[PDB]
Amino acid sequence: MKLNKQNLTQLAPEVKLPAYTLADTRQGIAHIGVGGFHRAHQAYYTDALMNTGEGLDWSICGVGLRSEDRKARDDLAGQDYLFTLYELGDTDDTEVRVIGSISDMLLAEDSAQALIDKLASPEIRIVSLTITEGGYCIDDSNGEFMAHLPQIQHDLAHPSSPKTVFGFICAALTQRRAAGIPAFTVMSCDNLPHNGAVTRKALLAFAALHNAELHDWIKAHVSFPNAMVDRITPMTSTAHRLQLHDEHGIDDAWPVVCEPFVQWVLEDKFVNGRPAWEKVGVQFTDDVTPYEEMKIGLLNGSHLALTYLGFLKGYRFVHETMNDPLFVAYMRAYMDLDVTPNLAPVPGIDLTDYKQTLVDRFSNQAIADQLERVCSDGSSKFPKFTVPTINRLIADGRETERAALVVAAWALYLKGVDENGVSYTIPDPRAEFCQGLVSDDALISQRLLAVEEIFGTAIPNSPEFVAAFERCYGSLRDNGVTTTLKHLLKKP
Ligand SMILES: NC(=O)c1ccc[n+]([C@@H]2O[C@H](COP(=O)([O-])OP(=O)(O)OC[C@H]3O[C@@H](n4cnc5c(N)ncnc54)[C@H](O)[C@@H]3O)[C@@H](O)[C@H]2O)c1
Ligand SMILES: OC[C@@H](O)[C@@H](O)[C@H](O)[C@H](O)CO
Repeated sequence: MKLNKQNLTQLAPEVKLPAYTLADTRQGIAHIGVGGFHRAHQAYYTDALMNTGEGLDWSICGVGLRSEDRKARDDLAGQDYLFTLYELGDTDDTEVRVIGSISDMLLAEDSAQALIDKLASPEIRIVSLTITEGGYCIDDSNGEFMAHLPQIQHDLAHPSSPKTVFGFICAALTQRRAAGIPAFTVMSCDNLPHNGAVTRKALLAFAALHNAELHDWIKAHVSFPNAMVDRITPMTSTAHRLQLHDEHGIDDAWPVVCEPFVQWVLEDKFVNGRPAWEKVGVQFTDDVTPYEEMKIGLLNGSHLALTYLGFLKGYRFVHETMNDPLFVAYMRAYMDLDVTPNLAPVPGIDLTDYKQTLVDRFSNQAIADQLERVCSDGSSKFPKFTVPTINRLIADGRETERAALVVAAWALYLKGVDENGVSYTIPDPRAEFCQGLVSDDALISQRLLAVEEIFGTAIPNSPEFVAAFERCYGSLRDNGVTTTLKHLLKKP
């Protein structure tokens, strides 16, 4: 049965449906970057709220800034913007549900002015973001905005025909301001420590490139709440689409698969209101930092620790790494010895229990999360997920070898051949550049570790870290992943 408004009431009985009248909803959120995570997290909670009969004026208008986004728009439009959220997990606590909280989706390429007009509409009160970990154009080492990027210079030169996220937000804010319409909140839903502060730094820096007056008005009228967001969401696959049809009878052109667990912790800093998400499990706090350091350092950090070694070993799913005891032991040693000592207490959460739940969640066999997905964009992920932990170990004079192995694994992985002799390409926005850094084994540590916007300055200047990196890399190249882990694990 094709999913659409006509067949909504004709689906299998186990399929959960929106409880609200789809036609009564109105838009309040414009979301930039309509991918799997947005649909399985923000759209999911917004749909849940609407099912309680509240927040019907907070429907989401998706926004696609890239040509690849046309396919999402077409697929959703062909189903009256409905899509299936398909939970997969090793227990029965999984549900299949049709989500109705996204009511439209605009593509910048169809008309920049139509998109600016949507973003400047008074009913749109929050502009949310999933533009990836490296989408903010802020150098972690020195905190500066990359003003010299081509697309950034283009937007400064043609402010009414922007291409970038900051260009569209600025154009919309100036148009609202000219019409006497209040600003919206900009709500980052990407995985970065202090993601709201980063969003603010970037937008303000870009605004200052226009003038101080605009930079100052945005600083005083727009809020940028920080948040921790969590829900494992694999890439779309034909197998999952066929499984949804086989098991629940729905023909969905683009369902979103995700794990049952979901979490959202947010600072309540909204200038123009927000849905009452707290009624459906979203947690507001006065300080999200402990939550963000906990989740990014342990979950996202462990994902990088497993993914490159896993890919080299020939594994292709996260659960496969979890079926290898050496990988589980390595992950636990990384979490227990390297990350945990750096964490401040997190209200309402026991870290020992939490670490165990990460092992359980990564061990989900039914979800089939692709190592290609977790591996992707390491150039942007390392400074967010792993380097902060390494810097602390270096400053403390603590053992860096487990953390260095993650970087050594990435370096060998960049050569593009796994242990089964299979050649693969690198899904990274800076693939060519990174691959060139590892072309000469004799110069790898000197060249790879010297990229400041990825590794910072403590790493290349630490003889202890450099030594750990070099021996890990040599060991992986010569003895392979398994033996390297065996040796590392028999280490106090
Ligand atoms: N996938 C997960 O399990 C998960 C979990 C937590 C947080 N996230 C966060 O959300 C992001 C998206 O993951 P996903 O699963 O939706 O991925 P996806 O590949 O399904 O979609 C990524 C979306 O971001 C857009 N995008 C990419 N670069 C952009 C840029 N520079 N400017 C504007 N839009 C851009 C894409 O066009 C697309 O809309 C992550 O990068 C991360 O920060 C993902
Ligand atoms: O909530 C878990 C997500 O942050 C995680 O699946 C990331 O998308 C992953 O670590 C990216 O490599």
